Amino acid sequence: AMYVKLISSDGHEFIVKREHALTSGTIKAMLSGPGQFAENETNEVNFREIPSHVLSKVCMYFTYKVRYTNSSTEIPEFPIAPEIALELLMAANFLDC
Amino acid sequence: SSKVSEQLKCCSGILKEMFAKKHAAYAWPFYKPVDVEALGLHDYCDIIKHPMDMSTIKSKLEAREYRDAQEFGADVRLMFSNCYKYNPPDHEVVAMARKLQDVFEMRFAKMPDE
Amino acid sequence: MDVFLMIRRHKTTIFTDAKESSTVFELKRIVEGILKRPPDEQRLYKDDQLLDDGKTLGECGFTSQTARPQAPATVGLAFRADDTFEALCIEPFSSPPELPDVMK
Amino acid sequence: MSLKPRVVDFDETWNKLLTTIKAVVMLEYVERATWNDRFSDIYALCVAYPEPLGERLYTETKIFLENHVRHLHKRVLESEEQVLVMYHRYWEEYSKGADYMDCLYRYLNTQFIKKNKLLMEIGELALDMWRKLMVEPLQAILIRMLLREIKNDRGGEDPNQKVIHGVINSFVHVEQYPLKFYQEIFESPFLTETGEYYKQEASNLLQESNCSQYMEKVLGRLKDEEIRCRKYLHPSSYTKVIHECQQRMVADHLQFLHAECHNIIRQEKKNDMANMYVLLRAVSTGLPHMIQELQNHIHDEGLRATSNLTQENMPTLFVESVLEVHGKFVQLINTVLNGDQHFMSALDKALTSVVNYREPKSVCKAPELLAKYCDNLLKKSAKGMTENEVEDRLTSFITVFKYIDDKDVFQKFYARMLAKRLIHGLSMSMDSEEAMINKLKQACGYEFTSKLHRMYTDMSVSADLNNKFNNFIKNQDTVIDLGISFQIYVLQAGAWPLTQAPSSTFAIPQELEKSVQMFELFYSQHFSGRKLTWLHYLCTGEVKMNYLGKPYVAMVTTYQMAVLLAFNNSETVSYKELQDSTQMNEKELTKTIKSLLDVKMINESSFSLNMNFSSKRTKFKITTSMQ
Amino acid sequence: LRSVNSREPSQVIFCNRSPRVVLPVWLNFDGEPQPYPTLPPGTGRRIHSYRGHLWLFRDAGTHDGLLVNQTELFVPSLNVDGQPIFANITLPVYTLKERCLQVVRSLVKPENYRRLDIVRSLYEDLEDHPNVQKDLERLTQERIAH
Amino acid sequence: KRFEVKKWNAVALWAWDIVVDNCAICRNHIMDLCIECQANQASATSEECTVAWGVCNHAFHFHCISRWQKYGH
Ligand SMILES: Cc1ncsc1-c1ccc(CNC(=O)[C@@H]2C[C@@H](O)CN2C(=O)[C@@H](NC(=O)COCCOCCOCCNC(=O)C[C@@H]2N=C(c3ccc(Cl)cc3)c3c(sc(C)c3C)-n3c(C)nnc32)C(C)(C)C)cc1
Ligand SMILES: [Zn+2]
Ligand SMILES: [Zn+2]
Ligand SMILES: [Zn+2]
Repeated sequence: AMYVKLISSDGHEFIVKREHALTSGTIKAMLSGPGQFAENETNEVNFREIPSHVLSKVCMYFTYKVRYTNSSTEIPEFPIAPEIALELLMAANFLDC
Repeated sequence: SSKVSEQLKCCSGILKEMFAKKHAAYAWPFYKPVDVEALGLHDYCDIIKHPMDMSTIKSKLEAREYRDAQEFGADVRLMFSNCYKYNPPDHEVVAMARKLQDVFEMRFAKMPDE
Repeated sequence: MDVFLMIRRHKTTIFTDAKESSTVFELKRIVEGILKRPPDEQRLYKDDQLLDDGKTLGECGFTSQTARPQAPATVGLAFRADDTFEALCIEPFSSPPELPDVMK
Repeated sequence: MSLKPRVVDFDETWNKLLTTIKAVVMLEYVERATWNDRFSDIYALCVAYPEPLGERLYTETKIFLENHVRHLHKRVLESEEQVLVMYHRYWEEYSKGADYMDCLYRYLNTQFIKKNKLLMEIGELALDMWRKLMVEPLQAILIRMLLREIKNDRGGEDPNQKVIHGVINSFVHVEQYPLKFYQEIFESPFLTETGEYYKQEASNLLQESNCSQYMEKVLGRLKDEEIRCRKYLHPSSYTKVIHECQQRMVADHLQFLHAECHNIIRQEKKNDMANMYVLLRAVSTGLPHMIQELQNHIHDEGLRATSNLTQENMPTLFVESVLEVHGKFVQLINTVLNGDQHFMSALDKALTSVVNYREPKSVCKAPELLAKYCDNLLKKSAKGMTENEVEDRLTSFITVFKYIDDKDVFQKFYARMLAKRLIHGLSMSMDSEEAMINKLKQACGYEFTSKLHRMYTDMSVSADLNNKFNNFIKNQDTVIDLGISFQIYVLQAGAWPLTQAPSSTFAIPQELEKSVQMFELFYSQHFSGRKLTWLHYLCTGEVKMNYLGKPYVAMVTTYQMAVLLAFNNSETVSYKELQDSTQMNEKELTKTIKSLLDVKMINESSFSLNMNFSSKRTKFKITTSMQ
Repeated sequence: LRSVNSREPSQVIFCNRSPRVVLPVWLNFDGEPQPYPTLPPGTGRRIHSYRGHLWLFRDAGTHDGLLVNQTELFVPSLNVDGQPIFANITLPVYTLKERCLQVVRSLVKPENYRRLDIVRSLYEDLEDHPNVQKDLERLTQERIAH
Repeated sequence: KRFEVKKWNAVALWAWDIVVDNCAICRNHIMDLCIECQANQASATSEECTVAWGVCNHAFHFHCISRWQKYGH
């Protein structure tokens, strides 16, 4: 599929890639298990436990990482907001990718 | 013009002998400016107020601004004694500075008059 | 140049690397590629000032010189709705709480 | 969506997760609803609050894996009449369920080992367990089917290549996380079967065919075995199977092969020789007996051929025999067996044995014969060759005589011979001599020709300093006249030998005495090479006497010419008169007197001049004997 | 992590664009690294050092390791051709993970580690982060894998 | 008796002459080599690294003689 349809639980529908994050072998291997195959392959992702602004910032960061993974251009730093640090800590400790 | 001096020729020869790899391995930092702002030595130059080095001696000998080899001896003494007064008497820095000055003198012990 | 964009409309989500010298019409074509809705019925606006497909990424002021690297560039999305273009509607995201009693 | 946290129900979550795992692994395409809900349920289970639910969810997953292994084992155990095909198909089904491995369980991959570790690998362990449940009990059936298929293919039937390949691959492919699985699973039984087959085949063939037939059949069988090993195995053990077959067939029969190899080499059955050489090349002990036999045969053939040499043309016969033998052996060996350096060394040893075979009761004059052969090839009286042909002959002779014993003796003989051939006026080309010397100096080293260099520098130093003195005379004050041209060489005088020390002081004719004296007077200035003794035995010339019956002077040596210049005092002289005039010893005086009397130059011993001397040629020379 | 005591001059100052104050680690006779004066983001620092020295770049006010010239450390070379060169500073693969661990360690003092509305995994597992000897030894652990 | 000819070949020559003068500082044999000059008994090339000065009565060992008449050896 063109995109990877990632949607959290609370209403919205969104698209994000994994190859775009391949530097995130986290993504490369988290799309990395039991057979999930259909003729209309579009990378649909339905989850019920993710924050919305967190997901948007994470998508921006994923684009950054997929542009900078072995890229030699200028790079910015990691932008975060002071509202979700603890949730991010737990989420990372779970993800590690 | 300058009528060449035997002392000046012997000084060029001494600079050559210094150009051997043996001396630069310990006076190589002195073959160029021992920075006063290199390590924060805002007082290093205040203590030693006669900027000089192996390159300083080479320049003062090639430019023909020196009168004789006594000037080279005085400049070497000034530089070495400034280094020593900068360093203490219980150090490898004193050892190296004394080695360099004494070697200069002993090697000068073989140049006759002209 | 790399202009950072992120369009929120209804419950949608899309992102790419937007050319500053390229066309907002190119942005509409990309939106068509991503959504099945060619730029014909698409409608993107920087705030409220309508950015015609001729206005490039720099036509809105968002480029790699000021584009957020840890957060996307603000983008509004309005699509074609039958005989008229439904106005741009983007509601607010989740509500943030305050800090703990010892961490603020 | 932007989903807030939640509390998960273990039982319903496990039911939902299983309802997706079944539809995914079971070779079925399920709804996008389940596709999207699987990961959400997994996350909801892994995100229990305010405590962990790993132990429980992971336990459920492990039970699922064990159930998969056991159920696959049972379903395969239903495979009585289709054991091999069923094993291959079930392995392929599990492999496809894993080849969908780009879907969900990256969290299982990298969120358990790093939760209770730095207890196994998850997907690899699942494959290993599925092998244990079906493969671990069915290894007997799987190996038996593989061996039966291999035997049937060896009998003439068509095997199942893809099924064999996959069934062999999976067991080694069990653990990724290197040769553990496969190198411990198949290599041993495969090599054992190959060794048994090779032993039986070799035992039968050794009596069922001759040497050449056995070698050809063995080469074909080895090619077929390599093909079969490539079809049914990876490159980790193909070498093992090939080497086992080689040890069984081309190794165990080394003694019989060498016993037949004597006749094989003596018969030069190019095909059989190539087969034996190839079969023995990779073997540690295949070379030695054949190499020894071949070298002995070559040396014996060369010696036998050279024994028939004709007395007149001994050097030519030796050169021809050596060239023929070397060419034939080199061509055969290098064409048949990849050019063994051991073969080159054996050829060198055989050639050395042939060349250095000196007959008892005589001294081995091979170096002198070679030097004389080179001199004759360079001779200007033996037509039949060109300059390029001579250069080629010298190039061949260098590589042929590389193994001649008497190096120093050959060098001294050549030096003396060339010294004579240049003293006589026969060296038609110092350049051709220098080409032969170029061969001899590219071969025999620098000291090999330092002597030649000195002798040449002597021909020059004489030439050079004497010419300088003659030029000084040409710029001198007084007049001079010659009447007869001459040439000489006394330079740095230690290059070529004429080593006979003098015995009697020489008194030669004043004719050349004046030339010698003037030469010394002009020459004694500023040079020094040799300061040796007299090497001037080569004195001779001519004079035209208008007082005889007609003017006729023939070649006469220095002693005879000096005696005749003593005849510039009296035509009739006794033996003592000629002896004193010549200053020569008794032997030389007698030889010269006899030669002058018998040569028609003259007619208690007394001698007289000849006034009617004549011969068949008006220009004839009283010969020097040493030639 | 023990610097080479060559005493052979290496005339280089590394252009280090570290957004905080630039006080990287150093080398002692046995390997003791110490902070250094402030080199801010964008400008370079100039000092003559000893040939054979390995050092990298970090955040002067963050204390976390950012790969030395993006590698382990700017490496030791002698003085030949007399040209300037440096092992500059730069982030590792700029990690939101490290960013969040350090952000927790910052918005809560080092004594505020095991106190989330969660269980005691965040502090150690993720925010047991910036330290000089740690960063050095862990980079060396990478280089021991290498 | 008659001989109106000119065409002999003849020879007499060869005048050998060793090195000449007194060359003592360390300066080994003027006609031989120095210690290392002619300590090379497998050699005679002293005769080409020889002992002479010029046309002006000089001589010495080969190397320390050159750097320390006959064109001889
Ligand atoms: C102002 C500033 N702003 C932003 S950064 C900065 C700044 C930058 C550099 C410095 C000074 N440099 C250093 O501290 C360097 C930077 C880094 O490469 C590490 N470092 C060191 O000096 C280290 N040193 C070494 O690896 C070599 O260790 C020998 C320890 O002694 C170093 C100096 O002792 C402390 C102060 N004393 C001096 O500098 C005396 C000086 N020493 C020396 C000297 C020092 C060491 C050696 Cl091996 C030989 C000679 C000296 C000279 S002239 C000259 C060219 C030199 C190098 N000299 C003479 C003559 N007399 N006194 C001197 C360290 C941390 C162990 C002290 C100060 C401030
Ligand atoms: Zn002497
Ligand atoms: Zn020498
Ligand atoms: Zn004189």
